[PDB]
Amino acid sequence: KYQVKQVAEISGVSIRTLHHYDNIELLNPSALTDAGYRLYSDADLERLQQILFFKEIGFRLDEIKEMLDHPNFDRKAALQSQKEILMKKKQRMDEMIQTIDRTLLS
Amino acid sequence: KYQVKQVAEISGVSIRTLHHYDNIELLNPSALTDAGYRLYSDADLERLQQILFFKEIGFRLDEIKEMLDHPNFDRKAALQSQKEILMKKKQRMDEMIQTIDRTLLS
Repeated sequence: KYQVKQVAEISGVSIRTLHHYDNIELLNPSALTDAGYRLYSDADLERLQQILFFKEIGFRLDEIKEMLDHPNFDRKAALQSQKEILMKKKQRMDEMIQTIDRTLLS
Repeated sequence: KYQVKQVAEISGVSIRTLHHYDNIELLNPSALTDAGYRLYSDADLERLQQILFFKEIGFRLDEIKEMLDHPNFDRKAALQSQKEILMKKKQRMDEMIQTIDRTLLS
């Protein structure tokens, strides 16, 4: 029911980006207009939403492609897994910063 | 005075890695043996050291290539700049984590 331009509007996601999704089979248009323009369902938006969220959380376009279709996917698990990844990525920054403060004492 | 294999030993940096450095003009051997083997000075190690440090701090091989040769380079500035970059990279993680905790309440 929604043309590419409508969703890019609704979501705030770029057309260019949205195209890229279609291209990597990450998010594909459900229908097609009679002139050949791509059409999107609400279930389609329902997916764009998952995408934007995993993306917000820290996932790369590719690992998101996986998660989405996989059967009995474990959300709680993934999120709890990510939270740990982030916690390590953070502590690592903290170390780098410390190292800089130590050096910056001369 | 030091052959590739010696430094890879002294530094703990891989030969493969060290080679890559020579290849991107990041760190180049001073001399050459009579058979054509690459030789490194101490000033050369003196550089490998700067490299390993900027690398530890968070710099990519390329931005390090710059810093090294540039004339009146401002260390204090760079480090203070990096510390900020890191501080933002950190706060960003923190947000992502928060977002996950919020979601993980259902």
